[PDB]
Amino acid sequence: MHRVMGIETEYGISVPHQPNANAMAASSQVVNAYAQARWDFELGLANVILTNGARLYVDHAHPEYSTPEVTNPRDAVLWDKAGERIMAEAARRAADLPMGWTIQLYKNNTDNKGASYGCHENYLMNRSTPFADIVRHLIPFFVTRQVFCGAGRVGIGADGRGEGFQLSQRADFFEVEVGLETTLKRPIINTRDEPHADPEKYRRLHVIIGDANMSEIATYLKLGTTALVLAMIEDGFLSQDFSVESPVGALRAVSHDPTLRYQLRLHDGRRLTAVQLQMEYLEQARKYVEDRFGTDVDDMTRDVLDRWETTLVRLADDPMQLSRDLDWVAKLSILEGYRQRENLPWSAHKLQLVDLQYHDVRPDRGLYNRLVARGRMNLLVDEAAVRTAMHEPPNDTRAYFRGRCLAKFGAEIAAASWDSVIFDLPGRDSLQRVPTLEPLRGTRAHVGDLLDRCRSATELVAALTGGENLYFQ
Amino acid sequence: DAILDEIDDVLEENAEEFVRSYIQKGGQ
Ligand SMILES: Nc1ncnc2c1ncn2[C@@H]1O[C@H](COP(=O)(O)OP(=O)(O)CP(=O)(O)O)[C@@H](O)[C@H]1O
Ligand SMILES: [Mg+2]
Ligand SMILES: [Mg+2]
Ligand SMILES: [Mg+2]
Ligand SMILES: [Mg+2]
Repeated sequence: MHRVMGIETEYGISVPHQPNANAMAASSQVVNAYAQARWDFELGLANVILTNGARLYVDHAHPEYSTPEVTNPRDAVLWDKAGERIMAEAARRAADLPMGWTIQLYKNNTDNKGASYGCHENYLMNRSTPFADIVRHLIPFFVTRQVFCGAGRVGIGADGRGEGFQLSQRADFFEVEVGLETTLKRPIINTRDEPHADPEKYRRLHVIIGDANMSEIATYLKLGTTALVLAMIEDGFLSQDFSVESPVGALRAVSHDPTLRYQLRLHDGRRLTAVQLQMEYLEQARKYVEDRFGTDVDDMTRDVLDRWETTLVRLADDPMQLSRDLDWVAKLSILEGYRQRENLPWSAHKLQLVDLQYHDVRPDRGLYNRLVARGRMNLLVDEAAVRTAMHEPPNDTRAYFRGRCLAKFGAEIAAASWDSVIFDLPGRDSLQRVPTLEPLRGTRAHVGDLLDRCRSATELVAALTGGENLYFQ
Repeated sequence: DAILDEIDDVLEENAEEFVRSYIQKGGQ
């Protein structure tokens, strides 16, 4: 599988029993107590680039982590999970600042009281792909992918006043089909196109509808299945019309029926459950890969297709058999356990606590993390690789150059962004901006040996001068 | 159930107070 992608995750943040803390100060403490280079904006809040190529910054009232650019869904999982470890460590380091605040961080999307915050997916696409096709084919996919993507939520309605359990935290906050908004009146398809790359070649698709996932299987399926659907859209492969009546109403109705029986009404007359509509996308993705690649299909594409199909078959048979793989199922398994053990209504405060603490980043207190510790969740990557990904960038995108420069020449990096690194060299009145405009250049194959041989940032900038259209574009 | 005992061991104290106090600013 090969498509440039990344995940940005806004974390919930709590500072109990500090009546004079505010979310902005607490979020700044998290970012500043971890780290590094400043973000190149060309207030300016706490806002840094890490040696793994990631962004760590304050986005209004939340600390946010953005993965380096990666090329496949396994690597997206790996560097996204590294973000959870970075957040947990940053909060631990903040406790040692003079202020002494105990800061709790949650990889979720709502306070169950009407506020939502985002876990965004980003995908690089051909600029030539007509946007009407992106909209028409992605809306029904996004309405239904929560059957395996959802993180689960206790409470129905944006304000949480309705009693019950639903598949997704985000669904109640989406109100329109297409638009620019990310904080209110949220659209199923967000239309911002800011690729940090050559806009004559590339569109960046900015997806905002997904829940943050703890489960690595869920994150893998979310990014990997979406990437397969994007490949079909780019190639004009989908001849069917999957459009549904009232897609915003359908998104919420699908979320509000965890029995998975609610039927969408397609414009072509069909009545399909969300699982059934997902199986239609899966069948097309299988035909597409067979038609295009035949035996040239790579193992990861094969693995995504197999896990997608297996998950959908098990969801239609008995969703509770997926309690080791999907967040909403694992969470529901705990929730129903307490409901049976203690005869609790869906309005019980203990059930709200389980819903939130599932996403706590602490290894010793977060409920997902306790499930992993007791061997009750399937993993996709191993912890040693996650730890390495906290500090080292992917090898096959421009994040390699960005992260390796920061590790080796950190003192002489004035700032960095997705599309440049700014050097401050000893004895120069001017900053040296090295553009990194192509996401698939600046990789280890391009600059790795050069970086190895260079002993100072002055030597590197010298070796790169006039070679921009070789190493980076 | 065994895992429900492990969850019981780590749940936040004062569950109602904790849930009512979990109030977030809107994000994206
Ligand atoms: N050409 C590109 N194609 C696909 N993904 C890219 C990309 N360039 C960067 N990304 C990824 O997109 C995400 C961008 O992070 P960032 O935090 O800047 O997003 P954003 O612009 O949506 C935040 P804001 O709304 O505040 O501006 C990262 O995860 C990054 O790896
Ligand atoms: Mg962001
Ligand atoms: Mg943000
Ligand atoms: Mg974003
Ligand atoms: Mg931006």
